[PDB]
Amino acid sequence: PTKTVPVPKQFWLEGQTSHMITIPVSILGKDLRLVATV
Amino acid sequence: AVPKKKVSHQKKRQKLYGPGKKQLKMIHHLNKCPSCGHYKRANTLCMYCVGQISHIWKTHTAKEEIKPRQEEELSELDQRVLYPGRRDTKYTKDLKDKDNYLERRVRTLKKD
Amino acid sequence: ITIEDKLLQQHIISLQQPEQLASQSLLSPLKREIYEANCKINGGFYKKDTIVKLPNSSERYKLKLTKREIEVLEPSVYAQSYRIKSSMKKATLLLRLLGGLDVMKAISQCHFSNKKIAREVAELLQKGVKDGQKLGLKPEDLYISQIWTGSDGFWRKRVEFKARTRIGIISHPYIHVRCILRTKSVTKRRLAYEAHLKEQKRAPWVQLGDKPIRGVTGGVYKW
Amino acid sequence: LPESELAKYKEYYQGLKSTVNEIPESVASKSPSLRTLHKRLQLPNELTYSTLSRCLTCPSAKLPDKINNPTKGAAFVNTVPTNKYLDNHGLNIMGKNLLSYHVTKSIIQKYPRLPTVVLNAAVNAYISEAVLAHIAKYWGIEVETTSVLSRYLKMEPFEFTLGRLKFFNNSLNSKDGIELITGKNFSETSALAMSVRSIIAAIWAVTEQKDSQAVYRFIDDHIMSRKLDITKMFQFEQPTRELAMLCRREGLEKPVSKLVAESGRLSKSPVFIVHVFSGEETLGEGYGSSLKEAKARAATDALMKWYCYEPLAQQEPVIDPGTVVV
Amino acid sequence: FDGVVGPYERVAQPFIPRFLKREIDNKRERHAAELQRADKLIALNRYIED
RNA sequence: GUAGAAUAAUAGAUUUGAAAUAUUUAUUAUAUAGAUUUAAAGAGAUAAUCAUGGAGUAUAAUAAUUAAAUUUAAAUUUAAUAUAACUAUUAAUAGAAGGUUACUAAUAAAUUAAUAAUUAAUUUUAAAACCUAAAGGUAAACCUU
RNA sequence: AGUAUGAAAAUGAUUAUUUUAUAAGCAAUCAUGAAUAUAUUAUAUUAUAUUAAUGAUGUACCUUUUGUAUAAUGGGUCAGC
RNA sequence: AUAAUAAUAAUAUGGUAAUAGAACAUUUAAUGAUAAUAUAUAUUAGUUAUUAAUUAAUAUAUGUAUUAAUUAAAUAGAGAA
Ligand SMILES: [Mg+2]
Ligand SMILES: [Mg+2]
Ligand SMILES: [Mg+2]
Ligand SMILES: [Mg+2]
Ligand SMILES: [Mg+2]
Ligand SMILES: [Mg+2]
Ligand SMILES: [Mg+2]
Ligand SMILES: [Mg+2]
Ligand SMILES: [Mg+2]
Ligand SMILES: [Mg+2]
Ligand SMILES: [Mg+2]
Ligand SMILES: [Zn+2]
Repeated sequence: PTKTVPVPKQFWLEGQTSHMITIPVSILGKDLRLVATV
Repeated sequence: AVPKKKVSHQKKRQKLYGPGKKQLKMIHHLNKCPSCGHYKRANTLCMYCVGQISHIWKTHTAKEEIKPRQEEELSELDQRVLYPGRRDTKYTKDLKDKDNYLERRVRTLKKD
Repeated sequence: ITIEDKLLQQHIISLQQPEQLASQSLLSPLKREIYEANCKINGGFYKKDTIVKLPNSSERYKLKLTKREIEVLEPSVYAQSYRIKSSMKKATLLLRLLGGLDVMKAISQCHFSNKKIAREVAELLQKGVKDGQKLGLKPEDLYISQIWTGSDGFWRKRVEFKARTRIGIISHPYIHVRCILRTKSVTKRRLAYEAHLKEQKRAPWVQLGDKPIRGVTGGVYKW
Repeated sequence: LPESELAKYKEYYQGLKSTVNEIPESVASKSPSLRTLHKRLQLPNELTYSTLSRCLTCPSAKLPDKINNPTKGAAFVNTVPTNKYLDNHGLNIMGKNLLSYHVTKSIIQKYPRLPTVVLNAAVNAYISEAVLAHIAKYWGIEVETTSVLSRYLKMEPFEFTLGRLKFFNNSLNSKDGIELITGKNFSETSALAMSVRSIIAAIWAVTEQKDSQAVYRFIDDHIMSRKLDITKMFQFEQPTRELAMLCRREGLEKPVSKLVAESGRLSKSPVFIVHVFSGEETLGEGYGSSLKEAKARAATDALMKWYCYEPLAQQEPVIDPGTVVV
Repeated sequence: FDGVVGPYERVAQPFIPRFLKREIDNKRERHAAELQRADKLIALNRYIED
């Protein structure tokens, strides 16, 4: 899950043209499983 | 001394908005400004033009900002050592943000 | 690094609503098209019963709208102030003046009105005009269709101590001005048309008009 | 797949179609609606229930290409293709003819010398499409506003379907205020009118030999019983001239308007009473707020008297010399 | 934060009554549904017209 | 899509009757007599719109586990359970830190059972400022020994 | 003083329909024109709804009293208790 | 030899303090189908001799009633402090 949120120039990375950037939201371990195609 | 009854919605309305006296009139009296064709009140100088003139006067009749003789060639490091910038109080901060509480004159529309 | 960004703007729009007009937003495509056609036929505005044909195909329609729907459809712009520090009464003192005024005229009036609320009202009007410009309509077509005052939220009551042990309770009111601007081209024209129709309908004053013999008969001829 | 639901539905549809093609008598009898209709109008018993069903069935041979555009307004999913030899199309025409004859005749009987235009208007009023539709509605001839699939799901017999009126009705025709304008064939009112006409036709067919006037009597009871004030149908251009012409045609002295009584001259609302005399016989009283108005009214009254004359049954059929022409 | 985050004015709206928008939109939705259903029905009819 | 028929409207052509109750049929002025009538600055009632306000309504860790029910093998619901409510009863068991502000006021094992890490039980063990009638004082969180 | 939701009322502004600038009193009821709105059987000479033309009738409610329009008691309105 | 409904004849049906009889709303407990075409609440227009419920349209919930009904009970009904 990666939400697209408008971030200030303070927290800008070297490249971000628009204020709009996509960033990852946290997920509960209960909602994701281990792989090893398994 | 005191109202005998709660004044009804009707009655208060008619006391307030009823008569002409109490109503705001439309400012009919207003005309074009000779210097820039904007709206201005009749028999009155345009507030923009006059302001502009005042500004120009100020620019011309500007008083010499009496900068001290010493501080002009005062080393940056030395300056820092001498006069360290403190944190201002809440009140001072508030005072400083003039934009918050202080109004700049609005410009009229263009008359046609 | 320069920005105010298109993507950001898009995001903002998504969060709120599109800039599109009501006629476009509310109606389903075909219906919208039909409405447009009707408007074209009857010079700007919708008319009660007009069998219209679409430009593309050879099928024909008759659009049936309720009064409310009709009212909503005619192009409008809705403008809202922020939390003005003034009382409703005070506001409405001015707002009564700007009833059915052309927006520009209203703005001009505001400019010269020596009342504090006037500034804010003018600003609001300007904003509305800008919005209209953005979304389709021309400044010179816009009039104030109606404009009003609500109380805004949370007025803070303070106690005001008077002489002897007496206590007043001072309240600091905050309001908001909302306006609706419609267009002299469509809406006003439509209402004029309606008025004309009504006039036409009006039965004439006859000197020996058949005024009904009011009352019950009694089951008995009096003549 | 223990259940082939599409197959069952198909079978049902086929059955329905077959029934429509036939209109079996037994099925018709079983239908309650039809029975009720029959009782309501006190129809002759020679008229079968199959006939009644047929009357309610409008000609729907092939589904149009207007169906294929539900996105463009119209969708016809209620009806099922009718038998070409067993529709109301023929009956309907006959019914219409009957209505045209009989009503007109009745009107003539009532009012000899009724200006042709006025007569036509009267006839229309008596038996316009809208009126017929209204009559049908009153009777209780309801429309099949339920899809075949829906019916199947419900699990209702074919009897009910038979009982209902059947034509190509646009399901989804006035939704969101959009109305697809189509021909006369797809209007409800028209269908209703047809049904009404068809009933009359059916009646005629059954009672053509045993009691010829029965149909006419029925019509009178239903169609001719309806109030129409013939006085409200007229509208004159300049009636005075017309009146004069009429007088000339007949053996009458030239008409002259004359003041009989007058009150409130020099006022907002006066009253003038003027009669139009022909020698001595007063030909039309006329009141008015002005003299001119009064005169006009008198003339109009005279014209009305001339036209709307209603002779008795004991008289010998009076035939007018047509309408006055000027 | 220079207004890049936080309240973003309002978009250029037209006026639509709140309780009327609810209605009209609902109606539209219903119509759409009907259209879908109508199409399905038509398809079914086509299938069983052989 | 083309052609032909029935009806309606509009235009043209050809006929048509008539000095047409024109000292008013249609319609326009002015005069003299009369006669009346038409307001909305604001308001009432009703409705709607935008408010204010927060009654009412829903919900009470929304997880996990248990059992049942319902759909395609996962989800949804139902009832029960928490470290996370109080109140009454019944049954069992037992008879126990607050503050203040800072030089912040911490832990370390072993043995036994369960299965090297493990959890539990049984144990020994470090720290722990100042104040909270009675080292002795005071104006609690200070001073004096 | 939980969180959602909130077309509950009182209360404010505004718009629409309607009535209102020769008319006098619990603001309703009954009679009764007119205007407007809605209605997929208004077929209409239709039906409902709204509305202070106009007419008639009409001393708020409670409490306490021999007895209250009373100028006797009590209530600013609404919501909750 | 009863009950329910309908007739016919008759007598009776103002009411404070007060007595007697019968219902409805709300909430909880026992029993309890059903279903998003369902339900709950709201607005408007209908319907039933109508503090109530029901019908239709509309709006908002909600995978759905302590639902109909019979009992048991009540923090069971408010313009009056
Ligand atoms: Mg709020
Ligand atoms: Mg003072
Ligand atoms: Mg105050
Ligand atoms: Mg008026
Ligand atoms: Mg001391
Ligand atoms: Mg008295
Ligand atoms: Mg008092
Ligand atoms: Mg009694
Ligand atoms: Mg109570
Ligand atoms: Mg209360
Ligand atoms: Mg009460
Ligand atoms: Zn200027």
